[PDB]
Amino acid sequence: LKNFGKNEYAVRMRAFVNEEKSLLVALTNLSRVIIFDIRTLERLQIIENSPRHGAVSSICIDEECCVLILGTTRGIIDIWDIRFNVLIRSWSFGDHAPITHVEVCQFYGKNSVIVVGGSSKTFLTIWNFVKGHCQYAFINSDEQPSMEHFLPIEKGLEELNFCGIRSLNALSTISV
Amino acid sequence: MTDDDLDGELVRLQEKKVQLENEKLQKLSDQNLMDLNNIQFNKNLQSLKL
Amino acid sequence: NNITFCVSQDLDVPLKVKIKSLEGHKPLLKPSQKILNPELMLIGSNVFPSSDLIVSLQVFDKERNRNLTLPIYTPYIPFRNSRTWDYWLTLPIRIKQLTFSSHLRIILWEYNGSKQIPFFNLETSIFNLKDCTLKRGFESLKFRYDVIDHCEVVTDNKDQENLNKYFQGEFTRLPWLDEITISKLRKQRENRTWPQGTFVLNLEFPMLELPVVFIE
Amino acid sequence: NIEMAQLESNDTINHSKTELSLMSQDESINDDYGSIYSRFVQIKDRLDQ
Amino acid sequence: SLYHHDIINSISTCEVDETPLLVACDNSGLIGIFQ
Repeated sequence: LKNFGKNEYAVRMRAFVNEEKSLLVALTNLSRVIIFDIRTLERLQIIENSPRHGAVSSICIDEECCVLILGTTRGIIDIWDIRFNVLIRSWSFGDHAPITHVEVCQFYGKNSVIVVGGSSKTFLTIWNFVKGHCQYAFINSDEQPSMEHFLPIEKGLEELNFCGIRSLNALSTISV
Repeated sequence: MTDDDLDGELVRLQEKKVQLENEKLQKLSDQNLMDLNNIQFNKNLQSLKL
Repeated sequence: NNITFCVSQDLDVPLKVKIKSLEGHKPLLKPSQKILNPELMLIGSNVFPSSDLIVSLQVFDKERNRNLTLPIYTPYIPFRNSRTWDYWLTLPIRIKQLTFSSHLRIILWEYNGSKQIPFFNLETSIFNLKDCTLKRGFESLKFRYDVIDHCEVVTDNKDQENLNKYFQGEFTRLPWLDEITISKLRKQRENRTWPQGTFVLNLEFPMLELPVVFIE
Repeated sequence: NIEMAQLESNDTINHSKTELSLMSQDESINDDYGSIYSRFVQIKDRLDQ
Repeated sequence: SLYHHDIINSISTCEVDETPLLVACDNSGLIGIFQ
C-alpha cells in the first residue's frame, strides 16, 4: 500500500467474493475508498469522500456490493453508488456527533442500514435508506427522546463544527 | 480598449481564487486528522481508566 | 433495449443519429452570431452578419474520399438557447449495405446575413475499431478548422452513462437511483471550457445492441 | 471589486473559523492528565504486581 | 463482580458445530470465550 506514493496506511479493510467476480475494498490513511481486484491484485477504481465530511467513520458493503456505505467523522452518513461512480446520498441526525460504526443488517435487508453513532443517548440508530427515516433506535436512558431531535437532518450543511464525546462510554464494538 | 486589462486582471483573480481551494483542502485535512486522533486518544484514555 | 453483437449483413436497416448539444464559445452572441464587440464600428465596417447556427449531416465514404451518404438538415430554433435538440435524423444506407470502411461528417450551417449563412466543418468515424458502431452508444465530440477530433473524459463519464444503456449488471433499486442519476446527469451540466478555433458538441447515438460489420 | 473583497473576506472567514474552532491547544490538558495518569498507573499497578 | 477485563476492542460470533458461542479480545491483550 506504500506504492500509492503518498505513503498511506490502510485504515479499514473489507473484502468480498461474488460468484460473478471477487474483489476487496479498503480505506486509506486520508480515508479514501480504494477497491482492488482480488483476481489481478490491482486497483479497479479510487473513490474519495468529501473533505467536508472529515474522515471515514466506518466501512460497509451493499448486498449487491455495487454501493459502499461509509460514515463520517463529521457525524454524517454517506452511501455511494460505485456503478455510476458517485455519491448517492448524505444523511445526518441526532446530536450530530461522530458515527461509531455502520453496517447493513440481515433482517433489515438492503433497504435499511444499522448505524451506531449520531445522538449521544442513542446506542444504535437503524434507518431505512429509501425511507429516509430511522425505524428502530435503541437508546440507553430512563426517558423517551425528542421527536424533533430524532427527525432526519438534511438541510444542514458542512458548516457544522465537530462535537464529540471523550467519555468512556463512547468507544465500543458490535457484531450482528 | 480599457475593458481588456480588466478582463485579464479578472482571469488572474480567478486563478488566485483557484489556489485557495486546494489550500483549503490541505488545511482541512489536518482538522480531520485531528478529529481521528482525538477519537483514538479518547478510546485510549478510557482504556487507561479501565 | 438489448445489447448483442450483430454483423453487417446480419444487421438489417439504415443508420440514424440523434443530435443535441454544443459548447458556447461566448465570443459572440450565444448563437455564435456576428462576433459581438464594443468595436462594432468595425462590425459595420466588416459587415459582420448575425448568424444563427444550424446543422447538416453527411458521411465521408470509407476514407476512400468517395461520396455515399446523404446530406440532411433540420429546422431553426435559437442557437442562443444553444440549440439543444436530441433530434433524430437519418439516410438511406443499411448496415448490411454499410461498408465497415466509412466515416461520418457534419457541417454546421448558420444563418447570417445578405446571401450569408455560416459554415463550419467536422468529421468522425462510424464504427469502432472493435467494429461496434460508435459502440451503438452515446458520445461527445470536438472539432477545429481541420485535423481535429473527439476524446473521452467527461465524455468517458457520459460513456459510462452509456454503459448504463449498455446493460452492465443492474438492479431495480439501482434504477430508482438511476432516476437519482437523472438528477446526477442533471448535475453534469456544470461543465466549463473556453477554447477557440474549435468547438464541442454532445451527441448521443445509443442503440439497443452493439453492431459488428463485415463484407456482404 | 465586490468579488475581490469577497475573496479577502473568504480567506479571513476561513482562517478565523479554523483558528477559533480548533487550536489543538485544548488537547494538551487531556494529554498532560493522561500522561500523569499513565505514570500513576505504571507505578501503582507494578507495585501491586 | 468477580470478572475483571478491560474494554473490548474486538468480538466475534461463532458456532462449534455442537453449541453456539462467542469470542472476545480486549484492549489489554486478553481473549475469552463464552458458550
